[PDB]
Amino acid sequence: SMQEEDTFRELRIFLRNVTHRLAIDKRFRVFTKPVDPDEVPDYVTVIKQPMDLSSVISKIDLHKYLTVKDYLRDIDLICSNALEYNPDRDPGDRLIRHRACALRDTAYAIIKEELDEDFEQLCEEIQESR
Ligand SMILES: Cc1ccc(NC(=O)CN2C(=O)NC(C)(C)C2=O)cc1S(=O)(=O)N1CCCCCC1
Repeated sequence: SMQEEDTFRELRIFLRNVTHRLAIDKRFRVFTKPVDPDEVPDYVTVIKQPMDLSSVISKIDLHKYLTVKDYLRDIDLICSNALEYNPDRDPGDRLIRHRACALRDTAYAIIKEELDEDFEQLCEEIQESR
């Protein structure tokens, strides 16, 4: 229905706004673009599902997220990919992990404050009905 189309359009507007706020935070610059293979050739071999905030924007626009839970799975993937690829004790790796954990915690904290639980529940029920 048009009511259901209006629900998913509101979801995409909400998700673009959250993603924009993460993408403009200087701490998260490293997560804004896919890994350049000419800089990091072994990335695509080690990380089986690359994810970055530009890819999340592309996926919103392709109507790939029908719930905030599905969006948060891709934020969680950005974080787990960073922890997996940069596991060492050296400060370079520790800084990336701290930023990855901050990106995840920030996304979760925005959604906790700004997502209506009944809006998420409606999305989940339209999703389950398809
Ligand atoms: C999880 C994750 C998502 C996206 C990126 N993207 C980049 O690193 C992009 N990029 C380049 O390819 N070159 C420069 C350094 C110019 C740049 O900004 C990276 C990650 S990551 O955290 O897994 N990670 C970044 C730390 C260093 C190793 C590469 C992968």
